[PDB]
Amino acid sequence: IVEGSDAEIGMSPWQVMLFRKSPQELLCGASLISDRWVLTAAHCLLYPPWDKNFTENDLLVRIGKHSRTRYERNIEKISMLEKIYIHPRYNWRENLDRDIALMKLKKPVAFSDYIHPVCLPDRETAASLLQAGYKGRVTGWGNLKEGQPSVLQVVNLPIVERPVCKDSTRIRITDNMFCAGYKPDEGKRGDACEGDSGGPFVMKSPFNNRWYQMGIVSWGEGCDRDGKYGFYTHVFRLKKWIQKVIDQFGE
Amino acid sequence: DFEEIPEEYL
Amino acid sequence: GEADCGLRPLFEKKSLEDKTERELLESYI
Ligand SMILES: NCc1cccc(Cl)c1
Ligand code: NA
Repeated sequence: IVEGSDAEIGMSPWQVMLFRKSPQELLCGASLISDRWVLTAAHCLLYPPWDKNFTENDLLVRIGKHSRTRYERNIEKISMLEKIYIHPRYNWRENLDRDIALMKLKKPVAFSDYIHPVCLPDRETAASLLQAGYKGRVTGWGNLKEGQPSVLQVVNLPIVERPVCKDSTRIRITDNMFCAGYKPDEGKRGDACEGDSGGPFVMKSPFNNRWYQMGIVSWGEGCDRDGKYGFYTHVFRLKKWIQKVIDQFGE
Repeated sequence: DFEEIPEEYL
Repeated sequence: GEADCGLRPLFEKKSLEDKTERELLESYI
């Protein structure tokens, strides 16, 4: 996260760290959507241009964390993956269209003050909140600049008008993406950055006071560049896919 | 750079 | 999806507010 602040303890209890077994390192962010399911960006698991194709056994999820590098004894829980599912029409060749994956955990994770799932939006929560000007929240342990943070970082960013998103870049933007960030005039800044991918863009519903995951940190052109924005996977648009995988392979 | 995690998880 | 989703034990569950959530609410105009 570029130009954020330290998370408060328990502020993002659905935040998951995607951690490489060997070498020991952070791969990406992720989010906890139930006791055995974790949501991330497909490109955190599968991105051929960089020779990346992880299997279940290459990876761990670390849930309940605040510190990046510390083993948070009595606080975090570390889980092994039973199965990875990448969206069958994830477009890693062109523009990261449908940058979404699910990870079924080997065992249920226990909830706590520090571990708790986020909601996924329904049609109406999306229609209502996915509006230009409305701010969401992005958290992760990624680079602080285009060094690295001691603890989980947070930034609140405005959703941006779609023609403005499109006119910031040469990449073809699809309906499965939205962009967020402040404009050059606005004074305020901030963006996700490397290692933040797969993490959640969330919003707190003013109606039922619940946090919903509206986006997944997908891509940017640099980090916190003026005239450039972060691009997020439109989670509600892929929820039929989410629901299929879970109805079929969940218990 | 990362603190070693319990071996049980590997 | 779960009945208790999106309600944080250390904030919503205790009726405590985090330092910047009001920035979000203020944007929902
Ligand atoms: N490639 C991670 C990244 C960098 C900047 C912005 C976003 Cl949304 C994501
Ligand atoms: Na920017």
